[PDB]
Amino acid sequence: NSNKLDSKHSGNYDYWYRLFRKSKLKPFERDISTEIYQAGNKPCKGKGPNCYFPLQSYGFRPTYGVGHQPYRVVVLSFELLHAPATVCGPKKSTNL
Amino acid sequence: EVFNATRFASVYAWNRTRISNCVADYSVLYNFAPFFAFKCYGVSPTKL
Ligand SMILES: *[C@@H]1O[C@H](CO)[C@@H](O)[C@H](O)[C@H]1NC(C)=O
Ligand SMILES: *[C@@H]1O[C@H](CO)[C@@H](O)[C@H](O)[C@H]1NC(C)=O
Ligand SMILES: *[C@@H]1O[C@H](CO)[C@@H](O)[C@H](O)[C@H]1NC(C)=O
Repeated sequence: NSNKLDSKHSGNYDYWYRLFRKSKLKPFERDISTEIYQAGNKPCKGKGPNCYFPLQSYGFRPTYGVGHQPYRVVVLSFELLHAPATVCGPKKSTNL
Repeated sequence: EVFNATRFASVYAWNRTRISNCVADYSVLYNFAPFFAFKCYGVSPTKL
């Protein structure tokens, strides 16, 4: 939980998140784009009715509920397959 | 019938209409009037 860096008085609307995408997101793929979601059959490009921005604000304030707090989430991905490695932990070097 | 009334009650006594046993046509929510505010909060206005 990080309510001290993603919160300040008078609010903070810096962060973003997407709800309108043409299809699903493939694993580990980034779809950074500003394309207005099509609704109905209009080629409309902009904000307003039936023309919505794909990404909405993730606005954060110091006074929310627990489920609405600015949780800081870092995911770690590991690749343990038959290949030369790079990262380890404690290591002893007894001779062969 | 709920969107074409003539005696919309005052705010101090807001008339309540119960909606059930239907299929929810939503093109009427779009074509009716040029509109002035369409702020949706919990449900996506197109994924409804
Ligand atoms: C990569 O580009 C293709 C073709 O435009 C697109 O279908 C796909 O979703 C893109 N992938 C990412 C990483 O967004
Ligand atoms: C309301 O109903 C009358 C007839 O019942 C109709 O003529 C009128 O067009 C309706 N109002 C709107 C805004 O369509
Ligand atoms: C709305 O107004 C109609 C007509 O006056 C009335 O019959 C109905 O009971 C009202 N609905 C309320 C008060 O919830």
